[PDB]
Amino acid sequence: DQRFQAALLAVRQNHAARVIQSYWRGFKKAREAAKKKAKKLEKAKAAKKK
Amino acid sequence: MSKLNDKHERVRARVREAFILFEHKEGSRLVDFKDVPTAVRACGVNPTAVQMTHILDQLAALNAETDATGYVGLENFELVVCNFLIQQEASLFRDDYHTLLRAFRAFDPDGRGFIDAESFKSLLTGKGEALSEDELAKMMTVAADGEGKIWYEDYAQRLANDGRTI
Repeated sequence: DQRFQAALLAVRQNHAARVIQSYWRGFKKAREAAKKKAKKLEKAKAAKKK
Repeated sequence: MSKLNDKHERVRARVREAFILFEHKEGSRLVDFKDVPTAVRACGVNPTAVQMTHILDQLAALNAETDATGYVGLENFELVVCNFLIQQEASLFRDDYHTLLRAFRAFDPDGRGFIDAESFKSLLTGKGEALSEDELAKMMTVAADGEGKIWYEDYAQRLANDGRTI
């Protein structure tokens, strides 16, 4: 009984881990893209002010 | 039919904007292959490494018919990413907050409302698509508070609020 319950818990935890890893990768890449866009906008504003 | 056409138009516009954000040169209509996974993820989805591999292979196969300059054309990138985004949105309505809440509850059988940072990192090290130590450190710095507890509800809300304007 304990082995069956542990196997089910391990399977669901593996699925959740894959989902969370994918979502964290997406979040990190989105944050990097947002920072890159913010830096480019600041550069454009600085160039326009001259 | 009009609603579905507007859906296609929105998907194409968002993919085009993400491609423009990652163009190697302004107006060149090209994106570096190493930046293709990042551009696809910035196109508004959070797919797994398997889907990264699938999309990269599809774009490489499409580019094989053309000159192998190492850059992905705007047309091919838009087609592949728009098709993948349509597949994702049609197969599942992106209830990302609730999906992440269920995934985090899978790690909290007792329903304590929080997950230990060290135990969660140890589980993620050997479960699923294994991440790097730098990725884990950045994740725990972003999420874990001063007491080392990860409030998964707030963390999932922050993850789902990653600047994705729907």
